[PDB]
Amino acid sequence: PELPEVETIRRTLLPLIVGKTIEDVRIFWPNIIRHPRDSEAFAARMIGQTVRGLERRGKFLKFLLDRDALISHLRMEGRYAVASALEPLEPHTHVVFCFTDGSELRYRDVRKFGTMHVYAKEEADRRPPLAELGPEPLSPAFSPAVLAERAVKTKRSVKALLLDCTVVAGFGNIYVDESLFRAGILPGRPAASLSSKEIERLHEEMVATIGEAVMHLYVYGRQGNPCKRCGTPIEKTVVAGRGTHYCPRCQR
DNA sequence: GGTAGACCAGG
DNA sequence: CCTGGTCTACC
Ligand SMILES: [Zn+2]
Repeated sequence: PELPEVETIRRTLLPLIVGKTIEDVRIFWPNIIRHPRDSEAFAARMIGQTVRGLERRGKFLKFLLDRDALISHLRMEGRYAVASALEPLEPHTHVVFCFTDGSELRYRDVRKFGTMHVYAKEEADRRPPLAELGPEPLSPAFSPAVLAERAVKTKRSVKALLLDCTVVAGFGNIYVDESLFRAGILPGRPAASLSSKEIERLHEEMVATIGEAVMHLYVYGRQGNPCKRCGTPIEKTVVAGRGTHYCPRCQR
């Protein structure tokens, strides 16, 4: 899921688990657990803790318990559901948190690509994978000024910059391409080649792209199709070693 | 320190 | 062999 879908998950999942006390944690694919390294330590420390909150940082979900925070990344196919302990698990269920009321928070992931880290709450923000994560795109912490400062420093293309998670949280290939199209900027442009005007415009489009979604594509996956704003065929190349979609007319 | 890109597994 | 987000590991 993209950031906005993750936010939707955070919102709808919270009431379904808040106030629930963990009685057991069952792990069927240990590699998902990245911290503590030993999945057994992971399971044992969570038992007895009550879910108190659920926050989002970038595309990470941060489950708040009594003492610990669980940092969860769904990656490609990860999904959470709350269901009865009495019913059969759905296919590809790799982690289950069992609550004392007989319900369960289940993590499914056909790809097995998702990750989980647990730390004492007060440590979560200064350890991987949250450490160094850039500002929320919809926060005043993410500003044209912040953006401009990073652009000037680097020899990187603008796309490479926006894909950098220390720059801003939750911007993947899709939103980068879309934001760059909406800002009229070619992805292969050097980040340092962007004018202050282009920086402002880009920041604005980024925020709008994320903001609107947290509530139709122009270029992503539309190569060979007419651009929706000028009709020029959308093209696809490789920038920052990535599948990059752009309009050769709208973007400069 | 700044950077590209290596890798979680399976469709 | 391919996707990708991002933490790692290259110099
Ligand atoms: Zn166009």
